Amino acid sequence: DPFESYNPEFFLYDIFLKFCLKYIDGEICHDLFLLLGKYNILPYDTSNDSIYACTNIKHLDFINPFGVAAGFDKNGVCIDSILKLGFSFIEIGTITPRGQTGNAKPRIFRDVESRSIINSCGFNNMGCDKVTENLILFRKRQEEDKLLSKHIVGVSIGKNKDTVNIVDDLKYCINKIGRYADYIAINVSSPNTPGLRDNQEAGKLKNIILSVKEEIDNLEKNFLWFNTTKKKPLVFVKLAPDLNQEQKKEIADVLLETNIDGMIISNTTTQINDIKSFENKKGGVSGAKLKDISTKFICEMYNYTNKQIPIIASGGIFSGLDALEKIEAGASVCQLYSCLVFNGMKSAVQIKRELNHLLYQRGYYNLKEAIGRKHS
Ligand SMILES: Cc1cc2nc3c(=O)[nH]c(=O)nc-3n(C[C@H](O)[C@H](O)[C@H](O)COP(=O)(O)O)c2cc1C
Ligand SMILES: Cc1cc([C@@H](C)NC(=O)c2[nH]cc(-c3c[nH]c4cc(C(F)(F)F)ccc34)c2C)no1
Ligand SMILES: O=C(O)c1cc(=O)[nH]c(=O)[nH]1
Repeated sequence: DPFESYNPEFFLYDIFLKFCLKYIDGEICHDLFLLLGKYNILPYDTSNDSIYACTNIKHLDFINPFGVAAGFDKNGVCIDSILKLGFSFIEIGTITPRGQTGNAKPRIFRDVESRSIINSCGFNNMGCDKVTENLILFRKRQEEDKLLSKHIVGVSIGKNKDTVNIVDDLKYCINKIGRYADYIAINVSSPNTPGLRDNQEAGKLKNIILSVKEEIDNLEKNFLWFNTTKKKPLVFVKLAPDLNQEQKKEIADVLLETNIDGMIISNTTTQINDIKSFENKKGGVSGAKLKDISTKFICEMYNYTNKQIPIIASGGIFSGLDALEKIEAGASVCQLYSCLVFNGMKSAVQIKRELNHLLYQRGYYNLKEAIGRKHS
């Protein structure tokens, strides 16, 4: 009930959201969300998640299948509040070794009609040292907090605008923040850092993955794991949707050869040009117009990797049916971003309820049974 109690479905957040979406600049709305979360004003989801919808990637045990994608809490300033909206994990970042402002504002625009976003942020963030401090404070609160004990935090790492060789920046971040992360996401897919997506070429990607796995493995050589797993972070790579079939196949071969732990499919696209209000805007597109592109990409990569590399789905997930489509395509877990922007505080409670209903209606015993079922 949205009227009798303060909870994630509280009606006033919907009224306010509809006002913001009509009249207020996107990044300003986001700053207000982060302000509310920073002060823990936001409501909590207090309910037991269904045991039949839990999922895992190796030893990462997600209490439910929905997390928040990178770029939402770039600096890790309200991890707690976002998770307590009902999400099982969050990926903070993308961070870089040194703080940087990113591109000039305005650099984010929304199209409500088509539930789409375009952004040219440019990796704005406070820098690895400060974000590490934020994550350490979270980890210290998490040890005492009944609600946060099993929640997972990943960290997405990238390079500073000026950096020649991306591996130097990735190594700096791993050595600073890696011991507080449940997983590291290697961002080689932003469309807003010129040349970054060239690092998806097989030779370059292979060297990047091995360098990152080596730097993580060297942490124990130099109490250690102050994270949820109590184990060294897993390594994921976040992939761009704008690739041809030859590129996707060579990437899949590298992911198999390097024993990467998972792949995040996918980042924003540069190939959607049928949104009027975006016509002269720069950046990558998120939201409902990305859904089909990224689901097909999941199917392709699940098959190219012989179902051996777990998939984190990202792209146009708004509803329980969208989530089930991703899972049946091959994903083990889903990340939301645009859903939070357009459906607001209730996003996680609503989508979890809708997916539990679908799993019943479709005859699945649990969610794991549905993973990859399109291909069976
Ligand atoms: C404003 C904005 C900033 C983003 N920043 C990052 C980022 O820093 N790192 C990253 O890997 N993805 C970033 N993303 C991409 C999202 O993580 C996600 O992959 C994408 O928005 C597709 O999901 P969606 O359709 O549910 O929005 C950003 C997206 C938006 C809209
Ligand atoms: C980085 C980055 C992202 C962006 C853009 C894409 N993000 C948003 O548009 C955004 N993010 C979160 C909300 C929100 C949901 N529900 C709300 C409720 C309120 C309330 F008014 F009730 F307080 C305010 C905001 C929200 C909105 C509208 N810009 O930069
Ligand atoms: O900072 C950004 O511009 C950004 C990064 C990223 O990975 N994806 C995206 O759409 N934007």
